[PDB]
Amino acid sequence: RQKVDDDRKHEIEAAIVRIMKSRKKMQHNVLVAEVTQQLKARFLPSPVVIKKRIEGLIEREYLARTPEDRKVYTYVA
Amino acid sequence: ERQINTEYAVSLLEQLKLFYEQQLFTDIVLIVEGTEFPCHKMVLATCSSYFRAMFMSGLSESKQTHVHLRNVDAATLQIIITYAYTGNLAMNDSTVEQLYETACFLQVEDVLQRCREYLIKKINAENCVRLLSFADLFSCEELKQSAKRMVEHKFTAVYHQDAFMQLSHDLLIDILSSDNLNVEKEETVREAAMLWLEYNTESRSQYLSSVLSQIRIDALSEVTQRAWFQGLPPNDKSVVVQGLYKSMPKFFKPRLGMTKEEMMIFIEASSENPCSLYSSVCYSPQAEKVYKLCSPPADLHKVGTVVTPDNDIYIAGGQVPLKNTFRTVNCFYWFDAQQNTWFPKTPMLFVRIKPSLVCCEGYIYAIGGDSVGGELNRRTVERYDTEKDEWTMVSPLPCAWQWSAAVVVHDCIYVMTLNLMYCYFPRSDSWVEMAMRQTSRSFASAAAFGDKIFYIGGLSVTVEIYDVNKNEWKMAANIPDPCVRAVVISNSLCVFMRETHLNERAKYVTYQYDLELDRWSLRQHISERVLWDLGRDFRCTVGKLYPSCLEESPWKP
Repeated sequence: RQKVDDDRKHEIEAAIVRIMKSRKKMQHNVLVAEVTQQLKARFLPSPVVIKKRIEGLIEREYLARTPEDRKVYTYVA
Repeated sequence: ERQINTEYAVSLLEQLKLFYEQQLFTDIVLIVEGTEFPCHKMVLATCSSYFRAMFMSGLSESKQTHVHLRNVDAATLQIIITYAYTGNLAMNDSTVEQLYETACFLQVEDVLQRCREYLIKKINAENCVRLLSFADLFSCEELKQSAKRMVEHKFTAVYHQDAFMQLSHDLLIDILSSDNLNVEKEETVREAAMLWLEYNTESRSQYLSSVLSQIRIDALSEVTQRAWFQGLPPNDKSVVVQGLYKSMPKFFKPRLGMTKEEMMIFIEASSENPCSLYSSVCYSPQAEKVYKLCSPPADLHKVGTVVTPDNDIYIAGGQVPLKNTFRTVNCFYWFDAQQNTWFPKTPMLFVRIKPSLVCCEGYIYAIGGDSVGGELNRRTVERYDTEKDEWTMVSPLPCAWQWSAAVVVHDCIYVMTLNLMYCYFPRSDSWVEMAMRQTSRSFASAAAFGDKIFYIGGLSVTVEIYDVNKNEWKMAANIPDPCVRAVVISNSLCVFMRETHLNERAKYVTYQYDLELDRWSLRQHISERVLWDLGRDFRCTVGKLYPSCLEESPWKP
């Protein structure tokens, strides 16, 4: 169970870093709909889990996703 | 009579301006809430129709050098005085109301007409009901009418304007009782009349009853009675009696906005009248009739069309013969859905040939179309603002393309060329590379049906379907020198094609295409008894029109 929870973590994170590198920006909940539609026939959208995990890569260079300055995301690598 | 002004009238006005700014030969001063305005009586008499009587009538003002004029703004009177002294107005977009207020205050006819034109040209989206109440307060039939129609058109789509609540009865009666309501249903005006009587009742119960009657039996057969039992003041008996009267009399008749038939607008048709170059006509899918439209410029051709989600028609660019004893003009126009005319708008900055206008997020995007040709960056795009009424430069195209097509899918800009496609993201103002087609075809157009782009034709019958969520190009089938025109009819993908052979006549027929079947089923064959030949450079677009306002195109079967 914990192994496949980690598997779902991997899935969502990879999906985000690979797709959003050429997609839009989420003022609040815009790109989460897309990342859930991409993983619709994979598993459960798990809103709480993905919301808790997208705000961890914020302080990790790639996908800065500045929480307070949620108006323009860094389109860099 | 000889009234030469070469270096004489301008010199006289410059001398008057010099005497004014230096405060010379002044004999009258205006006191405006403590502010002093020394000026002359001659200029005030020749400019304003009130100051002439202020300085002619032998009352108190005649000898009064220090006249205390009130109920006038300082900046407005200052700009009026400087316009009288130099002829230039230089009006902004904010102080137009108080300017007209004080222009009508002094009956200054020239600046009155100027501000009237500026207001009649600037009824864009929001100040409509506000300037309508303005023209109602200051009786201005010219402004009144344009504003009336503007409200009949847009008000019947928002019916929640904060300014719309504060309206005088007679104006509301004229608005509601008119047969120009652009509403596809009869309950919206009912609930709109209702909310106009949910903010003010009791003391305004008379107005409540009046508007209720106005709604007519069509919308009187609703919850109107129960809502009134809920909000009526107590101890009211005759009011229920007069409300019960409104149910059977007063000529229940159908409205006009319900006649929003989804039709097929065509341009540059074979003028039924010989040497006439081109004409703009329409086709009815359900009524099976062919209506006509008036040419926007009546001489200029090679225009591009676009239809906003609010069913609006626009025309940009084009070329007109020089009529010396085809020049390109960047003019802009808009089609009236009721008056069957074309009101111009803010022209473009570059004279384009066949511009491709695309609507997205409430903005009009004109992609390519021979902007000037000699650009340093030959690939550029100019967008339009439907709210601010201005043109805004955006990120230019990546590559220079000719005979291209552009559509809008999922609130995004998509332009298609020979083999390449670029998604302009309006939010980030950037161009992201998209998939490339394996076939190189030009002189074709694309349609934005649902979430899939259908690039049809090219040189043929190439059916290359593209999806945004999948980002791939695929083939479906071949349609059974055809001129293809893919378009959306009744939330269903269809096509309008014409075949032409040698020593044969042209035939018009539209087919119904299915997504999973990959086949164009025979939907309807346009009979030649109602529609005649169109030509080669004709365009097609989907839009709702009114049959009563337009006129049928007379042509022998």
